[PDB]
Amino acid sequence: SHLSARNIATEALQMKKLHQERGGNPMLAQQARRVLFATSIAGQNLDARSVALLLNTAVYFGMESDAKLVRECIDYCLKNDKLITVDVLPIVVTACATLKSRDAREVIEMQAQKAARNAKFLDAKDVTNIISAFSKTGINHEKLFAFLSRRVQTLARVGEFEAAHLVILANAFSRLRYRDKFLFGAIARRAMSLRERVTVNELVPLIVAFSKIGLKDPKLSKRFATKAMEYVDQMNAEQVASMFMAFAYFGIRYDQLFGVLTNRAVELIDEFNAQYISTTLNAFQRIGINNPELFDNLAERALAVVQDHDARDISKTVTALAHFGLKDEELFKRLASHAASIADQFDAMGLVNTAHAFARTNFLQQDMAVALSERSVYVCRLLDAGETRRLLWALAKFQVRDPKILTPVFNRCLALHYDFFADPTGSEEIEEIFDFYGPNFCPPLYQLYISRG
Amino acid sequence: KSYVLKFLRGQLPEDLKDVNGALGCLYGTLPDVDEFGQFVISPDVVNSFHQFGYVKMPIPVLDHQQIDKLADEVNELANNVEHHPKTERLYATSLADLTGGPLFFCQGQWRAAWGMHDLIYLPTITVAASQILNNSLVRLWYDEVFMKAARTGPCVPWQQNYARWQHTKPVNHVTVMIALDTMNKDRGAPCLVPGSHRWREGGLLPPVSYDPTKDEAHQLNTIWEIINEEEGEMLMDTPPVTVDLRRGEALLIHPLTLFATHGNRSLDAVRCCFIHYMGEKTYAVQNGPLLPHTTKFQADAMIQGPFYPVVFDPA
Amino acid sequence: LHAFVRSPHYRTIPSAGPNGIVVNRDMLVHQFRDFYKTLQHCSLVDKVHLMSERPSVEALRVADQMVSIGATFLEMPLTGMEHRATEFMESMRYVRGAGGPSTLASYLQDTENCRCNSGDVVCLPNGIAVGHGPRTNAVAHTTLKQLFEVKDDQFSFDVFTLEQEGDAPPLGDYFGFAGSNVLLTWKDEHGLLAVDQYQQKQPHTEMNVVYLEPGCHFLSFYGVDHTIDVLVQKGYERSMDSIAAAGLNPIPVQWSEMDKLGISMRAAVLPLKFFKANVGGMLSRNKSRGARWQTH
Amino acid sequence: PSALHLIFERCKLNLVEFTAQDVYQICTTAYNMDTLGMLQDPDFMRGLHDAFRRSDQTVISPFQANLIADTFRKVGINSMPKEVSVPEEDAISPESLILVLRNMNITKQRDERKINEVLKLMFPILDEFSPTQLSLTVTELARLKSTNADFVGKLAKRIMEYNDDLSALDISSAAVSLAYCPGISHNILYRMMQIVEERMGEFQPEDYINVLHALNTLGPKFVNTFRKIVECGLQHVENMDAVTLTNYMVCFSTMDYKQREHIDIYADALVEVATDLSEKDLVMAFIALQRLRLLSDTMFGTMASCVIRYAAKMDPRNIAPIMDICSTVPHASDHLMKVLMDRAVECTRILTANQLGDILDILGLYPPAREHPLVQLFGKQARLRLDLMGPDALANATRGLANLGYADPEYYAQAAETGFRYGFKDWTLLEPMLMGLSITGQCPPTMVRVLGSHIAPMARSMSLMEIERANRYLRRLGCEDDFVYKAMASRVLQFVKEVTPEMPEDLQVLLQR
RNA sequence: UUUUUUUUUUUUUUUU
RNA sequence: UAUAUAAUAGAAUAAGAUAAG
Repeated sequence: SHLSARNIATEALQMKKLHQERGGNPMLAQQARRVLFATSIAGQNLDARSVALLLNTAVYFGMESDAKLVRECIDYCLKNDKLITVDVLPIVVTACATLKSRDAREVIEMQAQKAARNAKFLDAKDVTNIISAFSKTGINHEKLFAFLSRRVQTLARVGEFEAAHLVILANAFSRLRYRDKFLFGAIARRAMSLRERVTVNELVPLIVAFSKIGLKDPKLSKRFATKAMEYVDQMNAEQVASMFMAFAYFGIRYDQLFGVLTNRAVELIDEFNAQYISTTLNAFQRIGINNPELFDNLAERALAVVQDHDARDISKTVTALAHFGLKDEELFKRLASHAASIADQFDAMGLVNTAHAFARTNFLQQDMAVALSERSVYVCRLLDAGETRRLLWALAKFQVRDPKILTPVFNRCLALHYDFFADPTGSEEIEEIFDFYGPNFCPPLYQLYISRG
Repeated sequence: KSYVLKFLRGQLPEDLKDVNGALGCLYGTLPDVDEFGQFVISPDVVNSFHQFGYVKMPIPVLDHQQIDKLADEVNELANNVEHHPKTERLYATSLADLTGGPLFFCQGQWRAAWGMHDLIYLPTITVAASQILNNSLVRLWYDEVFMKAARTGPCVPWQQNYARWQHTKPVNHVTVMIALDTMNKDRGAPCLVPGSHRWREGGLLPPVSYDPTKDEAHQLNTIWEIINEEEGEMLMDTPPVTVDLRRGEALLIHPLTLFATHGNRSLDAVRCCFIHYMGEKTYAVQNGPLLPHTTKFQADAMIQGPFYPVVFDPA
Repeated sequence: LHAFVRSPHYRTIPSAGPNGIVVNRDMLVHQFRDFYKTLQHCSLVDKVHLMSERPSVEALRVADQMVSIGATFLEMPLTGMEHRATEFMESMRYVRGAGGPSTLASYLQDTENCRCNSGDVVCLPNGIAVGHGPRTNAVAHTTLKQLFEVKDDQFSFDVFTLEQEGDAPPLGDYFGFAGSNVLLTWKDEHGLLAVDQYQQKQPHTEMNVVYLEPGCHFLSFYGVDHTIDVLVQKGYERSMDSIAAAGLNPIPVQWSEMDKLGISMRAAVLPLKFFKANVGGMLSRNKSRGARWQTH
Repeated sequence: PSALHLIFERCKLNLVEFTAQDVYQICTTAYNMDTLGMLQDPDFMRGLHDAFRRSDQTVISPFQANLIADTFRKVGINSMPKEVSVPEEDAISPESLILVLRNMNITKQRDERKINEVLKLMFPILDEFSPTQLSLTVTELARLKSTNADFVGKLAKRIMEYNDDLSALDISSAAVSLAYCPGISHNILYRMMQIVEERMGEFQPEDYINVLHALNTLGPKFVNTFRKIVECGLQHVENMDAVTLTNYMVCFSTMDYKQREHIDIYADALVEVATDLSEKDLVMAFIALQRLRLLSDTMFGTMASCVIRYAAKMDPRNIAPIMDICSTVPHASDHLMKVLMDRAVECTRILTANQLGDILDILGLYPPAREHPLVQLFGKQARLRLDLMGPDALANATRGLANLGYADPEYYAQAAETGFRYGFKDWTLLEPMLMGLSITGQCPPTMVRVLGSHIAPMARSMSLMEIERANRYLRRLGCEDDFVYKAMASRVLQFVKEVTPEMPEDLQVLLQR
């Protein structure tokens, strides 16, 4: 299909929308990738809108910073800085979020300065899009965030935002770790002033964001709990697990809401997937509520479906089961045998959590232990002293005694010896570690350990 | 599975090996399982390869635009002021010391580049490679690219491919060379012995000592030093032949054929791609991984996994 | 057509009005919210721009900065508003950000002793009317005559001087135009005097005149674009019936707290017309007007 | 051709030392004669491009480099000329920064940092400019869409100072370039227009075109200059080009020229030679004639006949204006309308959200479009495009699809969800959605609740007839919220304070509830 | 529902 | 008696969960 570059960017944006919020059809992604592979804007002149759309659609579909189209778009964004108005700013920022080159950093910083300068002349759409775009880049421009929060408060004092805008705003301001109680109070007031215009689908994400941001005020949680209790009947498994997680994050011991939520969850036990079960178990671990019938139902369902268990799901499930105490025999075997197959997907801390959960329950399988131990050499660099201690104790309980695996863990322990030997807890854990490995395996850590510091 | 954020639902995995098949880039897509019959090589080509140990395919395997795309990707791989993303995904690169040199070589590129990933699954070369290995399964082992300097590109001395592939048990391999540029005796065309693939009943000549501080003459003349008298008698009748390749021309090479590459004395860089295909029932020799940061095999375990994907399966 | 309003600073709202009448801050912000909603719902303003709060109560009077005469955005002199220079620059920044004019015409800032006040300028069919009085001396009138008065055929743009007493509000408060040839005034001495003067100045044109309750602030978006809505204060219901009988659409608006603070509905908004700068002899897209396919 | 083959081979292998001028000569002979298979051979062109990329392009003009790049792009090789750096301290001359700007403009690769750098090295040496150099740099800065107005104002003042040393073309180009600059002052514009009208008796048609473009850009604040040029050009009206007559029409529409005596003369002169207009000029003439209220019985027929020969291959952005002109005018345009609908059916794939919405809106009340096959295709395309529609384009598309009788509850439900995501601000942005839903007459109760919660605040600014329509829509949809009907009855009470049976049944029913 | 905003800041004593 | 010139523009449009200090 031969088309102009603008006529290609339009269909590219449409394809991105259809693949994003209308089911992830692989054929659409493949067609878009093939179309964008041969697309170039070297000669033709385009608006900033078309170039921004092309860059965003290319970056969304997996194109890294080494491609020709991405390089041309970034060059255009670097040269013609004054043509990237507020309308086409969030698109460029969102596109550059994933890219971590030098040009991407420069473009992001320039757009941040532009947004912080013009933060008082925007509208609801522009402010919402700008804050949502700057949420994804991980930038830490606190002055810009303060300016945008002030503009949000002034613009919402006159009832401008609505349900979708409030959800996006809360998610963006919670992901950036901006604990402004006044801003979230204004967002909550605008939500409650939207009577019956905040549906369940627009109510659950708001509660999740308000839980994640970590607000000190406990009076706000009560209204969310009551409104959720009113809306329980109209929910699938996704939102049930979502509010389990959210009200675990709040940390307030509610009774009627938890009972009705458990009733609805056991009602929909035939629709739960691996991620929902893991989220529910993790939420119950965080809140401390012990519900053994629900745990039995979730364990049975997790036994029913095991292929869907991702590394995060496996880690959360085993950690919750080990902490609670309840544990199955064949479910653990299936989970360990599956994690052996996908041991190359565990993260820096998920691997430690899974290994320590399996070690703490006295469940040792050779295949899983070998896979996790061999994998525990590309992740020792990204480990805190507590996580390193947990992984070392798991290895000691696993009886690995392999220098190629042990020496990076001991290098990490030595490089973090102060936070390793001064942990308020874990003294008995380190004692057992050193009892297993003996004094001659690693001299310097022994010398430090017989000095208590 | 887990939950993927909305703006990350189209991203490709960090390791491109995680993609089960081939992306839609370059050629459209792999044909149906019963539509692979139009890429069969002629029996005369098979006989010529079995007699000489090498053969060039009758037609170029890539259209010109695909060649420009591949050349651009090779150029971006050798970037120095801004290092390529997914650089740590390669088995080895010439920029590990961040300095570089006249010759740029990159191995394991198919895990860190579009297009290059699709080049592995090309039916035109995979079907021919399968036909070479007695019409059997083919598994990609690894690929590399060479890019020579503008005017001081060095010449690779005489070499046998299997001299380094000692971990694979049987002699079941094939090499496909794709010329992204136009090559010549003064620009980097490959010069190889017309019959060295059947010397010593399949044995390997000892490694050749070369001085990297002199001209091409001694580099190309070490062949006499490394051979014996009888091999000299065979060589005298049929001298080594330099094959000139145009854009998209593919050259099938036996793993035991002695070949070298002339240096670059043109006015710009020259790029070439090597892809090494095994066959089925190819086994390991020793414990441990064959390539850096790969799956660890047993003593005589058959070679398989995600690092060595199956690219063509008859029947 | 873009309307610019400024959000009221909650903390610095005065406890009592200029005369001594007490006001409610919460009721004030509620009425401002309702005013913003009913200004958005006007169905004629393309976009309503909200300005950030300023630590002053008189900064709510955003209409004391500019007068739109013909196709020129004339700037009022800085004579008694020396504390509102930065406010005016910020408002001009807001106007620039919305695609409006880069700057204003300084035809009045350079004329000596030219003391003029907005609101005294009221639009009318092919002309304006200015109010001679305490806040607008004769030098402003003669400068306006020089700049805008045209007495040619098929190009006449005539400006009228309407003398008013020394205890009258700005002419735009109690005198205005609306709809297709509709006039609105208060039923007091000022309204009758202004109506009679304009009748003398334009005798051969017959006009519909509507009388309203004194002290009833109204707002009609009169201009080239035909409109029917007329914002009117909620408290008075006789004026609503009078406006409805004339064939216009009245919209009640709660405006008690501003009345206690002395700010009118006319002085709280700054209507402006922005036309796209066509390049290369092209014409932009207008708005859908009229009924399509009258004869099918 | 052994020698030719050897030359081609040596060029392919990159063994020939090529200069930029030699590559330019080869490109010229390949693009002009092409007796040999130069352009058809890919390898030779790739080698030539490799030689050109590594060459030194400072020894060629920007036009030559642009021609080389165009020749390379004509065959498939993505080529782009090198960017020239800012001259060093010794080479800072008025004739070199202008060269930098000219190359930046010609090669179509503009860097704003370079523009700022060459605008800060021009101010100290601005006293060394020739009178023509100022008129050149003004147009070069205008064509780069620079936002620096102070520099252009200083340049314009200097150009005014050297008035007697400049030709008519330079003055006209300076005037139009000044008019294109957004932030320039108005006193300078008035002085420039006075200068133009003083030296206005020497104008060629190109200068007329430039002056008309400047006036159209400036707007109705400069009526006197347009009146002067209209009075002067009345002698040349019969012997005049068509494009400048179209520009006269556009300026007449823009300025709202009340002197309707010369408008008839110019319009008749335009309609006499309207046969020699392209797509854009004909469309602009149509719009200008409609906005001046000039479409008569006969000239509309001639202009429509002229459009017929162009309607087959019209751009997607030139279909809605002609449809609007046909809709407003009461004359006969069935054949042109059918051709335009066929072209829109052809172009439905590439139509954007706004153009599709406008096309649907114009054909909302058109009787022949009811049975035309565009309804289903446009409905499906609008459902696909619903993610990209704006607050107003969505309303236009929904209104057009509801008026055409297109029935698909899924599309209207998705439009309702999209509108709830956007939010509503006018009754005209919410009514099409309501009638679209009422076409099927079914929606989930949550949709009804949200629609009523949107409607209720808006009921205080609706006329009685619009209240009747809203009540009809709400009764059809099946709402039961009491506050909505309370607000509607409260608004109705003001217009009709009497509960007498005089008002129709629906009104009594509404006030009862 | 009433808490807050508008500088050219340049003065940290290590041998890393 | 010389090997060579290259400039016309149009579009207003909002998706939404990272095991934190």
